[PDB]
Amino acid sequence: GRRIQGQRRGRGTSTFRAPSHRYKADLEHRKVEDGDVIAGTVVDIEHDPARSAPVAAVEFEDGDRRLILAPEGVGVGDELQVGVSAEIAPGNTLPLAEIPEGVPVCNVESSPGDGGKFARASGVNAQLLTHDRNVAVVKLPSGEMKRLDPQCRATIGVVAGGGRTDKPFVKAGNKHHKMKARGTKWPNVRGVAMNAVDHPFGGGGRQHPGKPKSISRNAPPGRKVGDIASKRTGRGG
Amino acid sequence: TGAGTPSQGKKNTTTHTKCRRCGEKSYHTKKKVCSSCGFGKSAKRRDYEWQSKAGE
Amino acid sequence: RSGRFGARYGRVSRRRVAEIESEMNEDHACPNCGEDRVDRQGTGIWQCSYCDYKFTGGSYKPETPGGKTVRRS
RNA sequence: GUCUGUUAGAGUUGGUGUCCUACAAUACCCUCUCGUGAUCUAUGUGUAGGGGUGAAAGGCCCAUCGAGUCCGGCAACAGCU
RNA sequence: UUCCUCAGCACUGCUGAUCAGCUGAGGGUUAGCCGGUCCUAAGUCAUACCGCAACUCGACUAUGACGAAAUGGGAAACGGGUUAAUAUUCCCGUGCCACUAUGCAGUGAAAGUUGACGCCCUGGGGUCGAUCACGCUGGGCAUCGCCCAGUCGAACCGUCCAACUCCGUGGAAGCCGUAAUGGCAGGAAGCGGACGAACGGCGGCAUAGGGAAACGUGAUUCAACCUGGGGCCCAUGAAAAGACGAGCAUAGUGUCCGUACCGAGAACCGACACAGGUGUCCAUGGCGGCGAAAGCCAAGGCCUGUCGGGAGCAACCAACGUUAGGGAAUUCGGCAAGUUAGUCCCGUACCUUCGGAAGAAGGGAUGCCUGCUCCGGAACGGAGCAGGUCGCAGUGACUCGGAAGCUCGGACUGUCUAGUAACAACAUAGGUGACCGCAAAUCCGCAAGGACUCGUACGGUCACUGAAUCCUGCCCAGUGCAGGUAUCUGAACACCUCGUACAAGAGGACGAAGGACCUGUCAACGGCGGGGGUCUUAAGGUAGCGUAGUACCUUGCCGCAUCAGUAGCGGCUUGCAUGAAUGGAUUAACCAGAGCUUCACUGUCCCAACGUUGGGCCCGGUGAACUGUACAUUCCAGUGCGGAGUCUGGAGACACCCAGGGGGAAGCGAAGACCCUAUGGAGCUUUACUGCAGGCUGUCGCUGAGGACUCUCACUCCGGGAGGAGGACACCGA
RNA sequence: CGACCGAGUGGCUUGCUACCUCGAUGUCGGUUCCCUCCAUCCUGCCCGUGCAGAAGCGGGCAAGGGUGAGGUUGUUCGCCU
RNA sequence: AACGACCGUAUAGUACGAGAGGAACUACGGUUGGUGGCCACUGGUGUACCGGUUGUUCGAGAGAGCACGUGCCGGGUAGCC
Ligand SMILES: [Cl-]
Ligand SMILES: [Cl-]
Ligand SMILES: [Cl-]
Ligand SMILES: [K+]
Ligand SMILES: [Mg+2]
Ligand SMILES: [Mg+2]
Ligand SMILES: [Mg+2]
Ligand SMILES: [Mg+2]
Ligand SMILES: [Mg+2]
Ligand SMILES: [Mg+2]
Ligand SMILES: [Mg+2]
Ligand SMILES: [Mg+2]
Ligand SMILES: [Mg+2]
Ligand SMILES: [Mg+2]
Ligand SMILES: [Mg+2]
Ligand SMILES: [Mg+2]
Ligand SMILES: [Mg+2]
Ligand SMILES: [Mg+2]
Ligand SMILES: [Mg+2]
Ligand SMILES: [Mg+2]
Ligand SMILES: [Mg+2]
Ligand SMILES: [Mg+2]
Ligand SMILES: [Mg+2]
Ligand SMILES: [Mg+2]
Ligand SMILES: [Mg+2]
Ligand SMILES: [Mg+2]
Ligand SMILES: [Mg+2]
Ligand SMILES: [Mg+2]
Ligand SMILES: [Mg+2]
Ligand SMILES: [Mg+2]
Ligand SMILES: [Mg+2]
Ligand SMILES: [Mg+2]
Ligand SMILES: [Mg+2]
Ligand SMILES: [Mg+2]
Ligand SMILES: [Mg+2]
Ligand SMILES: [Mg+2]
Ligand SMILES: [Mg+2]
Ligand SMILES: [Mg+2]
Ligand SMILES: [Mg+2]
Ligand SMILES: [Mg+2]
Ligand SMILES: [Mg+2]
Ligand SMILES: [Mg+2]
Ligand SMILES: [Mg+2]
Ligand SMILES: [Mg+2]
Ligand SMILES: [Mg+2]
Ligand SMILES: [Mg+2]
Ligand SMILES: [Mg+2]
Ligand code: NA
Ligand code: NA
Ligand code: NA
Ligand code: NA
Ligand code: NA
Ligand code: NA
Ligand code: NA
Ligand code: NA
Ligand code: NA
Ligand code: NA
Ligand code: NA
Ligand code: NA
Ligand code: NA
Ligand code: NA
Ligand code: NA
Ligand code: NA
Ligand code: NA
Ligand code: NA
Ligand code: NA
Ligand code: NA
Repeated sequence: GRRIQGQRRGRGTSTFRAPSHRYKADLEHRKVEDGDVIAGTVVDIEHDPARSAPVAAVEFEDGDRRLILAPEGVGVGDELQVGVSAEIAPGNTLPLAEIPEGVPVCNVESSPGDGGKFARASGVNAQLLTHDRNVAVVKLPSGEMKRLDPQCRATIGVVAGGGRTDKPFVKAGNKHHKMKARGTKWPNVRGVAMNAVDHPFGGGGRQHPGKPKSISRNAPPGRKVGDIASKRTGRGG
Repeated sequence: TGAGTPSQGKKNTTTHTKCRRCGEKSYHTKKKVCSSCGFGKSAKRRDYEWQSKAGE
Repeated sequence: RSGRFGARYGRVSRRRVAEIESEMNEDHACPNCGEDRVDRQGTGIWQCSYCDYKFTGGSYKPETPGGKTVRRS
C-alpha cells in the first residue's frame, strides 16, 4: 500500500509546517542574574498569531524590549517585576517558593530556568497547593498533581483571552482562517472514505472500518490508527 | 481543460540552457545543475556504465 | 445580532453568536477611570476611549470568572 | 463563505447539436453555474517514484499512472500464435 | 534579425503574384537621471562540523554568498526637433541627483522619523477627461440655422494650505458636531497660535517650444494624486538597503550590461502562416441606459478569421424564419424550441430555525407634444401635475424570470473523476470517543538528525459521526484494546547435576513481557434468533420508520388523480432481508441532484409547406488519404466446415459515363474487453505459506562506591555561569 | 363440449449438443422502409345448427385489401380506455 | 390495390314473430383509408413589394445605412403548396 497521512506529516514538508516566518516572539521568562532588581513598564498590547491570544510589550530598565506572556488584566503603563523578591501582584514572575499557596499561576517552568512550559494557553491556569523545602505541588489545567522544584518560576494570574472556546466557528471559512496560522493540514478526510491502498480502514462496498478500532501500543507506524491503546470506549458504564 | 494541446500554451519558462562547462543545452538555470556533465553538482564529469551495452 | 447569517446555521449556532456578541458590544467600565467607555480592539484586547487605557482580558469579555478570582487570594 | 448580473474573471449542466483522415491527439456554437471569498490569477519557491501530492475520483506528478520517464540488466522466460 | 533599403521568384504562402514574415545582398539598436546593476522575501547553494563502507549522498549548527528586468523596496529629466530603420539614449533648449576636490559656513550628529504595509463602509481636497455658457480662429451645410475641429505650452524653481495633532484664551452643568459614530469642568463652542498635503493652485520657466490661424474665460461632475472618520479578526496583515535628521559656491567625474522588431485567427507553446492555449496597463471618447451591459458611431486599425468563376441556384445536409385548426396526442422523459421579461403602483398563501418563504401568486401603468410644481447649491440629477395628441403595438428595436404544488436525497457556500460520471459521493460547522504534563503523545531518518513547535490540555495528535430539533434501547459470549493476577505456562545469560582429563550433549533450579485465569469497555468490531407457554451463541429489536434509492412474492390491498395511471402521493403493513453517532426519526432555507401533478406556451406530434444564408451541381487553379491474393454484369435455389459474386442446376445479362440514398461484399477500422486455458503478470486482502521492519520485555558490554537499599565518579538533561536534576538507571552497541 | 390412449406436422418458446466465427458477423426494446407465410381477426362466397326472425355458435374455400389511437411500464409480453 | 371498406335513405316498422323485437334483393346519397393530378376557391409562405415605429450615425428637414444575414410590428402579388 501507500504511506498513510500521519506518515507524510513527519517528513516536515511545506503543507505540514507552521508559518514560523510569520510568528512573533518565543515567550520565555527573562534571565535575571539575581537580586530581583529587574522591573519594566508595559508599552503595548499585541495579538499573538501562534496562540490566538493577546500578549504584551515591555520595556525593561536595562533597555531590553521584549514580548511577555500576558495574564488577564494587564494594561499599558503598569509596572511589572521579575525576580526572587517580586511583589506578589498579577503579572509578576518569581519562583514557586515565593508565591503564596492557593494562588492561580501561569507559564510554569518544568525545570528551573527553562522559561516556562505549563499553563500558557487561553484562559487556563495552574493551582499552587503544597510547599516544602524540597518539593512544591501544582495542579495543572488537566487536573494532574505535578510535583515541582520550588525554584521553578511562574507568573501570578490566569492567561489572557479566556473563553475563546465559548463561541462556535459556525462556518468552514472561519476554521480555514485559523487553521492557516498553525502547523496542520486541514480539512480532514475520513479514513473510511478512502481506498484500501491508502488507509487501514479503507476499501469496501460501504463505509465502515475493517477490524476493531482499538489498536495496540506496539503497533507499527502505518498501522497505528483509530483509538490508540484505549483503556475503554463509549460513554456507557 | 485538456492535458494535451491546451496545456502546451503556458510553456514559456526557461529551464535548460547552454552549459558553461560541457557546451550542451542542459544547464538548469533554476537548479543550477547540468543534467549532462553534472556541472554544479559534481567536480567529476557525469558518467555511467549503463550508457552502453554491458559487455561494451 | 446574528441576522446577517440569514436562514443558515441553525438555532444554537446563531443564538450563541448573538448572546456572546451582545455582551461583547455592551458598555464596560474602565479599570483606570471608571467611565463606561471600553471597547474591543481585537481578540482579548480592550481599550477605554476616555482615558486611553489599553489592557488584556477575556476574548469576548473584558473580565472572566477565572480572572476575578486572582484578586480573591 | 447573502441575492441578480456573458463587468473583469473562474467553472462546465443539457443539446447526447457541429466536428469525428478535425481548425483541434479533448476543438466550435447555444444553453447553463460561480462571480467579497474555503474566491480567481502572474511570477518566484518547496515536496520525487513503493516516493510526493490528494475537500478521496485510485485523482494528479510534461498527450505517460492500481506505481512517471530514460537507459542498462536484456538476445528475460513461455509447455502459447 | 523575423526590423529598414535594394534585387528577385527555384523554395515557402490552402489559388495567383510584379507582393511577402520567402530567396540574396547590404544597413540598423547611441543613456549619470528607463531598466539591470544594490537591498532583503519564501527559499537555494558553498565552506566548516558531524554521519555514512563510501560519494557527485545526508539532517542540524556556524559563516559567506545567491534569490524580485511587466509586478516588492529604490538617489536624479522634462519639452521639442530629427532618420529608410534608434531615441527621456542622438541634436536644441531648460532642469535635476551622487561622489570627489576647492572655498566659505559648521561643529553639531544620534536619539528619533522615514523606507513600511490587512479586509469592509465613507467624508473632504483635487487634476486629466467629458459636458454646459460665451468669445475668438478654421472647416462643413444649403429652404432652415444648425453641425464639426482648434482655441496649446513641461520638468523644474518659488510660493499657498486643507485634515490630523498640540498650545494660549475662553468658561459651556447643556451645549458643540457629523453622511454616520461621536465630544466636553480630566475644560465644550468661539477667538488666536504652532506644526502641517497634492502628480493640486498661483508666479517664473516662456519675445522657450508648437500652430495655417485664433493662440479663450467661467462652470458642473470630478480617474489620478493628497488627506481624514468609522467597523471587523478563535485571521493581526514582510524585510533589509537606503533617506531624512544635517548649509552653500565653484569644478571635476558618473565607467559596465540591455535598447532592433513581433507580442499573436502568420514573429510565443501547440510537428503547421493551428478557430486551441498565453500575464500586465489604457475601466473616463460620443449617444444610450442602472451599468466597464445591448445596439449604433468616433479616434485608431483593417478588407489577410486570404482561392475564385457560373446556374431562381434541383435532390440531400448545416445554421435559421414563418406556418391555418388542434395543443404534448410526440418521447424513457416536454429532449429541442417556445413562453415570461425592464421600471413604477396595488397586492401577496402553506410552511418556518422568525432570518426567510417573496420578484410568491394575482392586478394596473408605461410614448409624444405644451405649460408647469416639488426636493437640492446645482447638474446636460431625481419625483410628480395639467392639457393636448398618433399607432395594431409606447421596457415599440435592443436589453429583459415562465409560474404553482407533492415526494426522495444531501443541512447550507464549497470539493471531484485534466480527456464519457458534478451526484445522493468528498469537505464543513456541530456531536463523540481515544492518546499525551512536554526528556510527553503522534510521525520522518541508515545515522548525524528532523516535523509538530517562536506550540503547552481553552493545547494537538489519532479516529468515527456529519447544521438545527426530538432522541439515541438491550448484549462483554467470540474478536479487539486495556487493567489485575494466588496458581499454571513462559527464552537466553549466569548458576547447579550428569557427561567429556576439555567440548559437543542430556537434565535441573529461577522466571521477564506474553499467554492461561479474572475484570473493565459497544458514540470498539459487531449482534438483537428458532421453539414453547427455554435452546443456540451474550442478549433476543426499545422511540421510531416501513411494499422504502432497503420488500422476493409484486403491477401487494384500500383511497386520490385519469376515458384508461406496473408511474406518483396518502393509509394499511406479519419488515424474503428496517432501526438508533455501522446513527434512528425529522426538517425551514439552498440545488445545472432523482420521480410525479396543474396553469401558461409552443411545428415534439397530427402532417407537412414555403422562404433565408452557407455547401451540394457545372467551370479555372490547387490537390491528399482510407483500402487493394486473384478473378469479378448478377439473380433465384441447391450444395459445402452447418451464414457463396467465384462450386452445381437454371434464370438474366450490349459497352461506357453522371447524380443519389447506403441492401450486400458475414463492408473498412482494433491479434475480443465477455468466457475458458497457461504449473502467465500485476494491484489489493486476510486468523494462507514463509519471512523482514517496528514496539514491548530479559540478559551482556558501557558500569563505579557502600531480592531489597544507600551513594557519586562515569553517563544523561536543565542552567550564560556558578550550579541544579537524575544516576550505574537511562541513551547507545549485542 | 370433449377425458384417456394412440399417430403426426411445424421450427415461434424452452431445453440439449458444441459443427461454424474469439487477428470481433455490434445488444434488448423501439422507430422507419421493403418483401413474404397461412395455422383467417375483418371483408367475398359457402355448409351445419340446440337455424322463426334479428343477434349468434361451429365448420369449408380464400392471403386481393385491411387490421388504427391512447394511459402505467425500457420493456418484448401483458393489464386497462 | 388503383382501388378497399363503412354509415345512411327508400325497400320497411315490411317479411318472420304471441309479443318483444325485426331483416333481404335492388336503387340511390354521403364518409373513411389508399391512389394519381391541379391551384378558379379557402389556407400557408412570400428576407419581391408598400406602410408604421424604437435606438444610433449622416447638422436639422428631406432621403438614407446598421441592429444576422427582414431591428421590430402591419398588409401582401406571382409561383410553390
Ligand atoms: Cl482549532
Ligand atoms: Cl529595460
Ligand atoms: Cl468624516
Ligand atoms: K467470437
Ligand atoms: Mg520554548
Ligand atoms: Mg498551512
Ligand atoms: Mg471529514
Ligand atoms: Mg471511494
Ligand atoms: Mg492495507
Ligand atoms: Mg456512513
Ligand atoms: Mg498527463
Ligand atoms: Mg455570493
Ligand atoms: Mg450571480
Ligand atoms: Mg506556483
Ligand atoms: Mg473504486
Ligand atoms: Mg518587412
Ligand atoms: Mg519590392
Ligand atoms: Mg543579489
Ligand atoms: Mg520594481
Ligand atoms: Mg520603430
Ligand atoms: Mg522599441
Ligand atoms: Mg492566416
Ligand atoms: Mg400552427
Ligand atoms: Mg404521452
Ligand atoms: Mg406514444
Ligand atoms: Mg430545455
Ligand atoms: Mg429648490
Ligand atoms: Mg420583446
Ligand atoms: Mg420511491
Ligand atoms: Mg449539497
Ligand atoms: Mg470526466
Ligand atoms: Mg454540479
Ligand atoms: Mg461532465
Ligand atoms: Mg456524506
Ligand atoms: Mg466532528
Ligand atoms: Mg471535534
Ligand atoms: Mg404505496
Ligand atoms: Mg447504540
Ligand atoms: Mg459508518
Ligand atoms: Mg485474440
Ligand atoms: Mg474478467
Ligand atoms: Mg500474481
Ligand atoms: Mg540540550
Ligand atoms: Mg456488418
Ligand atoms: Mg386454409
Ligand atoms: Mg399479399
Ligand atoms: Mg440588414
Ligand atoms: Na472499510
Ligand atoms: Na458545455
Ligand atoms: Na515506482
Ligand atoms: Na533491454
Ligand atoms: Na515463462
Ligand atoms: Na506647486
Ligand atoms: Na457613458
Ligand atoms: Na457562493
Ligand atoms: Na463480548
Ligand atoms: Na470482551
Ligand atoms: Na442493524
Ligand atoms: Na453548488
Ligand atoms: Na419549423
Ligand atoms: Na451498401
Ligand atoms: Na493490476
Ligand atoms: Na417435428
Ligand atoms: Na475473423
Ligand atoms: Na432494434
Ligand atoms: Na387476404
Ligand atoms: Na401499452
